[PDB]
Amino acid sequence: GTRYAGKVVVVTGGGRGIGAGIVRAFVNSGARVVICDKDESGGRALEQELPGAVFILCDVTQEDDVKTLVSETIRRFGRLDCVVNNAGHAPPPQRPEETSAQGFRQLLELNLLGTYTLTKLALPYLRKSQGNVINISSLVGAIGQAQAVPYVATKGAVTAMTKALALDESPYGVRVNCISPGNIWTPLWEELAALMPDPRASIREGMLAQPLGRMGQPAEVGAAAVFLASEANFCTGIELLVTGGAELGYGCKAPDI
Ligand SMILES: NC(=O)c1ccc[n+]([C@@H]2O[C@H](COP(=O)([O-])OP(=O)(O)OC[C@H]3O[C@@H](n4cnc5c(N)ncnc54)[C@H](O)[C@@H]3O)[C@@H](O)[C@H]2O)c1
Repeated sequence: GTRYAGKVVVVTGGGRGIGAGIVRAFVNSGARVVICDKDESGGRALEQELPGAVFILCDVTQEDDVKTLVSETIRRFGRLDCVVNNAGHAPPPQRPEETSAQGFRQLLELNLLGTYTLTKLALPYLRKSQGNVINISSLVGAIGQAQAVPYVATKGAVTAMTKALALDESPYGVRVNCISPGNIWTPLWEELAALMPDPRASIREGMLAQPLGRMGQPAEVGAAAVFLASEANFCTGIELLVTGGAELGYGCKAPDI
């Protein structure tokens, strides 16, 4: 591919799931991709598989890891055009009274402050390249979700932070956008479903939450990311929904008393 040829892209959480879909899409578009992930399994295999992708073991919650991620990307490839902040975690369902401030703080560290830290360290280089930031948020930041108060709050923060940073970096020509996936079939989805009483039913429910009648694929999030990096040159501060229409219309969510 040539749509994003000569460009260098960092994808956090890139070893599996949505992240690996985004890595593949960018490689297919002609870019060099640095896969950042805290687990070795998936990311190392992806580096062997894809000419054009390399793996760096990095925990975005560790500032030293992130500093090294950026410095190694520049040392090895000479530029930085796009950061995709995909690293994140969705805990299992929790009733509000079962959450804790400390668990909430830890989830903020992963889902919000890791995105903040890498973006900050990358922006001097993105300014030089007129590059861009893509944050992976979630539809539930916009419309809520039951049994996930901390998770929703973190994604509401990521989406808002995208718009604020877009304002700040617009004079420097650096675009900042987010993607808000709905239900995407991934290893996180399959694991969360396995903890449920009937996993088959939970997956069936997840497919029917979308008018399209299926869950989405990592490749579809990847295509949205490549669009935002390579062809969305008048888009900044937008929230690109990749949800199969989940937010549309009335549904089962629960005569006037
Ligand atoms: N799957 C969905 O339906 C869905 C929906 C909306 C938003 N999202 C978001 O998409 C992103 C990816 O989710 P997924 O479903 O592919 O998850 P996943 O668990 O299948 O993959 C996430 C990847 O990130 C890595 N990771 C986790 N913590 C990390 C850290 N501290 N540093 C670096 N890498 C780390 C994991 O090792 C893993 O490879 C997350 O931000 C998630 O909140 C997912």
